[PDB]
Amino acid sequence: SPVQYLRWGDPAPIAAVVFACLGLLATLFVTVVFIIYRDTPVVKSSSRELCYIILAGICLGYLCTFCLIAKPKQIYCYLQRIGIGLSPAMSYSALVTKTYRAARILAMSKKNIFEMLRIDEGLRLKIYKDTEGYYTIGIGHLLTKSPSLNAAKSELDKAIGRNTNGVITKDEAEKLFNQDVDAAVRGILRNAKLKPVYDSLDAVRRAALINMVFQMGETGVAGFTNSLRMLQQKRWDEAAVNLAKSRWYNQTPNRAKRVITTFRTGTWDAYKISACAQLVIAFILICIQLGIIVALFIMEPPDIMVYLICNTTNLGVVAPLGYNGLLILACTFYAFKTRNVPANFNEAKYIAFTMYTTCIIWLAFVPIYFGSNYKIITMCFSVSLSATVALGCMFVPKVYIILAKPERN
Ligand SMILES: COC(=O)N1CC[C@@H]2[C@H]1CCC[C@@]2(O)C#Cc1cccc(C)c1
Ligand SMILES: CCCCCCCC/C=C\CCCCCCCC(=O)O
Repeated sequence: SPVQYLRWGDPAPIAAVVFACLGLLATLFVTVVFIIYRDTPVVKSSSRELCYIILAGICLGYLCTFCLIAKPKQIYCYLQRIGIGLSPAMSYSALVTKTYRAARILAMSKKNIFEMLRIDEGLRLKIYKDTEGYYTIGIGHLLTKSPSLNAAKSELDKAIGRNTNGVITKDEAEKLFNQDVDAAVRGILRNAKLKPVYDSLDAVRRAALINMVFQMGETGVAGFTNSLRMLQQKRWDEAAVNLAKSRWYNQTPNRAKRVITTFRTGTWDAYKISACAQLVIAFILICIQLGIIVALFIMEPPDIMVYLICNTTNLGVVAPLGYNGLLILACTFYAFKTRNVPANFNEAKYIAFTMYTTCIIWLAFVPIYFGSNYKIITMCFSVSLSATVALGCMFVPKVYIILAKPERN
């Protein structure tokens, strides 16, 4: 009885239970909310099936302490290992597919703007110089500022990752372009006249704005004061008419006509320019962790050594800890890639933050747990902590909006 130890002077098992109980209630609350309001845009805009898997993984995470703190039976030693291993696996391996999808979608987004400026501005598959004599390649991508032709080739190989000999491909030129796009966005966000307009526009209309920036510069686009205001107020037809009078339109009519049209419709008409799969992939990554656990049940049969001490060795912990580490490492990679993506009510910002802490939690777990003389309690807190973080950062801000701010919804 957890009360006995609490009264004998040890509040560790009673605390882990309360922690686990409060966690289960919290997870139960969140899921029910997502069920009732499943049709609300804040729940509809994300993969609902994946969230259910993440919420299920966290629930088992809290249930883990009930196997770590239990009456000494044989199967509880089984439930411990199958729980501490699979519960993070259910959460992170479903979260990686979510982030990976968000990474491909973003990459495909940068693909369109690349094809846009390839048509509007052009491209060179070998090294050249700009109007100021500096070595350049691709779509106006500066390589270096030294007169050395050798210097440019060195910088190119480091950027591409191979011996290019001053020659690249379309795909490699897009890579260099992605950098210049991000740099352009950085400048726009730091420009007081361009920032409000950029924030109001959709994905397509933002590319048309960056198009203008790459032609005239920031200090040039800011000259379209009246037109920029029209775009911000979503008055497309008035913006197009106003832009068609500019010196910019009369100087480069062929290109300007396409950019203006993109502001109009918010489509790529001027330019020639899966859910079920995610569940299967998530299922596969979970079964891999299960195969590891089942194998270790065979290699090293679990046996009983309030506290339930089992005979689980290092290898019985290290292997599923390492696999979970990869799931975490992969998630962070894609989450950091999509950290600024505003889809789903700035969802990804919260996702990235969770993966930052989880890496610290995982990294801290290794020296702490393996140097500890109180392993069971340190395993209870560790699992309940990283489960709480994933619940507090990813789900709570969505529950808040859904219950406290239904108008925002
Ligand atoms: C075999 O041991 C492990 O693989 N680990 C030991 C501790 C545990 C895990 C790896 C990452 C950190 C951890 O503390 C956790 C977790 C967790 C559980 C359920 C839901 C969520 C979102 C996270
Ligand atoms: C942020 C997480 C990224 C790191 C993932 C790296 C994966 C490495 C795999 C396994 C490392 C497990 C460490 C176990 C060392 C054994 C210590 C001991 O025996 O006491």
